[PDB]
Amino acid sequence: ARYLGPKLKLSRREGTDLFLKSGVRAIDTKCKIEQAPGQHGARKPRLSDYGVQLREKQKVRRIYGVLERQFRNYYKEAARLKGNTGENLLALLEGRLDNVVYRMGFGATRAEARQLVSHKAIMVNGRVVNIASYQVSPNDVVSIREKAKKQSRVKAALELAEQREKPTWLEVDAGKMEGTFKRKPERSDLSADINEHLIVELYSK
Amino acid sequence: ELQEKLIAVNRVSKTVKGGRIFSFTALTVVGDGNGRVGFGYGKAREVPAAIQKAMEKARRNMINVALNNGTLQHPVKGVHTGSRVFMQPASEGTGIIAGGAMRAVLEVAGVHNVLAKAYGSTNPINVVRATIDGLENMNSPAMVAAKRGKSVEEIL
Amino acid sequence: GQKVHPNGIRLGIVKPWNSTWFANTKEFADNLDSDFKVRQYLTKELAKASVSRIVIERPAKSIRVTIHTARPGIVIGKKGEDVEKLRKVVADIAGVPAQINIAEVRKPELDAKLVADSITSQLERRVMFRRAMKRAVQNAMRLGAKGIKVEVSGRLGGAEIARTEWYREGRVPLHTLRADIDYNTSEAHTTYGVIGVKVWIFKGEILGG
Amino acid sequence: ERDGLFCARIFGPVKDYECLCGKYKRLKHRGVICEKCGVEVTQTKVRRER
Amino acid sequence: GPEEITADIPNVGEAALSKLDESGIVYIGAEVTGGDILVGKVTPKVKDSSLRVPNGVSGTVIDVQVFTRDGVEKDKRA
Amino acid sequence: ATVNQLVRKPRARKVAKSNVPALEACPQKRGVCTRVYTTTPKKPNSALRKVCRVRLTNGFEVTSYIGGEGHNLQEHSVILIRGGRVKDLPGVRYHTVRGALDCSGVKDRKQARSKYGVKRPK
RNA sequence: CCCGCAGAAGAAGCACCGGCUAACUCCGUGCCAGCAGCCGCGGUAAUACGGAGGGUGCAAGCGUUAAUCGGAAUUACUGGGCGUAAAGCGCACGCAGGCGGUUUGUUAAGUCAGAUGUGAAAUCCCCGGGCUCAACCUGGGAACUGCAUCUGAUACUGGCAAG
RNA sequence: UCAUGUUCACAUACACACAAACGGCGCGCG
Ligand SMILES: [Mg+2]
Ligand SMILES: [Mg+2]
Ligand SMILES: [Mg+2]
Ligand SMILES: [Mg+2]
Ligand SMILES: [Mg+2]
Ligand SMILES: [Mg+2]
Ligand SMILES: [Mg+2]
Ligand SMILES: [Mg+2]
Ligand SMILES: [Mg+2]
Ligand SMILES: [Mg+2]
Ligand SMILES: [Mg+2]
Ligand SMILES: [Mg+2]
Ligand SMILES: [Mg+2]
Ligand SMILES: [Mg+2]
Ligand SMILES: [Mg+2]
Ligand SMILES: [Mg+2]
Ligand SMILES: [Mg+2]
Ligand SMILES: [Mg+2]
Ligand SMILES: [Mg+2]
Ligand SMILES: [Mg+2]
Ligand SMILES: [Mg+2]
Ligand SMILES: [Mg+2]
Ligand SMILES: [Mg+2]
Ligand SMILES: [Zn+2]
Repeated sequence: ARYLGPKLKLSRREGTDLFLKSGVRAIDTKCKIEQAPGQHGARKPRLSDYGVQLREKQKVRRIYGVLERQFRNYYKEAARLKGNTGENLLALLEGRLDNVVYRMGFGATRAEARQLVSHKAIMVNGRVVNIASYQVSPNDVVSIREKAKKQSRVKAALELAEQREKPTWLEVDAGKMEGTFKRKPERSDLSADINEHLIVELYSK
Repeated sequence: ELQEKLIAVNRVSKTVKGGRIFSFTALTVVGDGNGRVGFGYGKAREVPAAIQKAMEKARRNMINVALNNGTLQHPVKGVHTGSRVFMQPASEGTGIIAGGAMRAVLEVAGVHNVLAKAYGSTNPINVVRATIDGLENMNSPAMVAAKRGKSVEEIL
Repeated sequence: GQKVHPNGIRLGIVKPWNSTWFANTKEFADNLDSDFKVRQYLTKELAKASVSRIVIERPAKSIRVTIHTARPGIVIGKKGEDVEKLRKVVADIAGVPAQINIAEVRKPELDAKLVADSITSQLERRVMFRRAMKRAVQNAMRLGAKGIKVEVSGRLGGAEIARTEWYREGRVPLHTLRADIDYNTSEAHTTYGVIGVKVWIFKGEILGG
Repeated sequence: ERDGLFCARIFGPVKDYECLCGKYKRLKHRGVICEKCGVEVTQTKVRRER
Repeated sequence: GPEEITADIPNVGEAALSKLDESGIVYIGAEVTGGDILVGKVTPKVKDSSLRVPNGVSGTVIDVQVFTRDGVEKDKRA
Repeated sequence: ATVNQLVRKPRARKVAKSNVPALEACPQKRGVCTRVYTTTPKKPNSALRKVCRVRLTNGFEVTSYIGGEGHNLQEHSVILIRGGRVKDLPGVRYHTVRGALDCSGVKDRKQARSKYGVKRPK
């Protein structure tokens, strides 16, 4: 149910940075970011339309840490919902609870955030929520409980987050270690490099 | 601003006393993303040359299409040798639901929301021929008003 | 069908010889051997300095070599360390007093040997043969060759079946003897084997001789 | 340096008709605003206007 | 990155380079006119930025001088 | 084509036969090897392809390919056959399943083991 | 369901990598052994067999087989054709049948409009709510394209009557 | 009048546009 393998490997394969490490050390220093993964990486065959779509999909999936069945389900729900399908899908992915904690900044990576959620460190509306796929809703306060409030990892994460760029759609208090999920983020607020449209087409062939 | 993309490149042969002579055919399609589309079919002994010829041909003899808000104006059929094509305007956000060649020509044209199907033969060259014919043979409400001698409000 | 060598078919007429000395039959073979040795040595040594044409001319028990090269500065070296060294080694190989001269190729895009060498180097370092060849022809044409032909042959792109491909530009009149056709050959020793390069450069039509 | 006195997303892009973050380099994208750095892809001439 | 002086200038053929020596400096006694390359400098990432004789002027190149930092290689015009 | 014609006698759906009619819409079936032998392939191939005529539980006498190198088959050997043709042999429509009732898995296979009934080495 | 204990501890495989189709190299064999959904591969340099490394795709699953619909406008009502590709009876006459120039009247069967009754609940879909989330459960709608009856319109088609 | 010819086996398959800049301090010419 989780990918258990090299992370910079995933990034190398995609091409982009998927943010699977904390970013203390640059990824170019941590790995050959230029060279593609494997014996035969230094070769670029020209990629078909299917291939390109697949690569982008892989990128997004790796970034968030969603396996295929779950991703497909997300897409179906997004399609069902009114409005633009790709936009909707991105919103759902952001909405995921692990992603929200990462945005707030209690986890250095999404992996870290997921671990915290799993281990029951995070309460949504004063209730320890355990599911990483838990959809957070608008106006939902989500907070670190005091036992995990003493975590040096959590405090380290906060420092890292302070370094990172803060999201407009959340509001987070570092001392209280609580953030209010004010609204589901808009596509302009999310990254432009993600071409959700390719994902939609792929799951619509 | 004249975005172009090559649909299909195919190798074809002629036979001579010696043996076989191979050559390549490149089907390209260019368009400005505001209505104007033009396709070109180049032939040369090697692929890059063929592609270049196709691009030049395509760049000239393009054709303007009355597009309504990034989609078709009404359901339109198109026929040619075997490739018979149907294409229907669809609501904003559906995206282009269209085959291969068809997708290319539409995309360069600048239509963002269509439901197409290629019936009959799906020979790239013919399907492009069909699609361009279909797109051209499509008038707007301005044009119909002009023809019938009425205002657009009377027609709606 | 198998074409005659344009230099050898043109010697005397429009083309000079790369060797100019007299010898009786007693000393003739030996002289030839010496030339072969020295030429082989010189090419081997100054392969990286791009060397187009060695011209040997020995009078009075002494050899005068003339190396035609695209970059003399690298052939001469600073202080003339390498020219001097070469002179002495050449002298030992020959067994006579040596004298090296160095001719500067001002138009190295119009030199068959040089073009072939460049193409071969690219081929060795695994560039796309077609692209390299095209670049070579275009460059020569731009520089102002009245024409150029290039042929490459064998295991192209590491393909199992060998084939020859050639590009021609301008006019390259092989049957006209008064046509100044520069010609040369080279071989790229790739991982898949030898790949032959032939290059013809039609400088123009000489009418004086 | 972004939000300094030259920031390409405050005033406009430096390159002739192409964006700073590198994501877009063709007139087809004319007037899109990126989400890598936030620049608007437009005439660099307008960098002297705004 | 660091520049080079050379005859291997990109995008220019022997039609101009005929007056440089093999190092990348004009021969003494070359007679020159507008647009002749006197010094074939090049810049990485390769850009042909080389000294050309300015428009209008003309003359005979009577001399050259060459100056180099410490820990840097000479060449046969040095 | 004329609506009247259609009304009189409407359009017949094209009843598609199965390419594995001895299975009778079963995913596999048991049978007894009446006879196991080798046979020559069809035209652009050379081989000695192993095949066995099998009396099925439901009466049918089929012939079945036996994939993999080497096999423990002979007369009176109960095996399971599955759907799939060998394009290569004329008239052979069924594969034996390696790794069932009375067929061993292939020896020393490290890949596609699941396809050849081979257990995971350690 | 909550609380406490210890310690990364008890917990990753399956298929595939010639094209379609995302993913390539070396060794072994030498039209043999074998592979295969299609096209094909293998006769001494196998990216197609077998092994290895590397990669790709799914993941507590992954493959194979069977089966249905889709793609298949390949039974074509929507939505096919018949000179030469499969397809015009050898030619006629003709009953049942199908279709019917033009005008007026009447009828109101078809047709159309409106209403009433019904079309069980579950399912599908929408907005909600409850299981930590989901699956799942669930409130209310919508839908259930139908059918029946009654009351209207006379355009068209049908009946009857006259031209 | 003048028949027949064993089996298989045929690759090359992608950037456009862009030509020197702003202030002191001087000297000199008109
Ligand atoms: Mg699961
Ligand atoms: Mg579909
Ligand atoms: Mg001869
Ligand atoms: Mg054979
Ligand atoms: Mg591929
Ligand atoms: Mg082998
Ligand atoms: Mg296999
Ligand atoms: Mg072999
Ligand atoms: Mg294969
Ligand atoms: Mg294999
Ligand atoms: Mg159908
Ligand atoms: Mg038909
Ligand atoms: Mg016939
Ligand atoms: Mg007939
Ligand atoms: Mg007839
Ligand atoms: Mg009538
Ligand atoms: Mg009647
Ligand atoms: Mg009625
Ligand atoms: Mg709920
Ligand atoms: Mg009901
Ligand atoms: Mg009537
Ligand atoms: Mg006979
Ligand atoms: Mg024969
Ligand atoms: Zn940008």
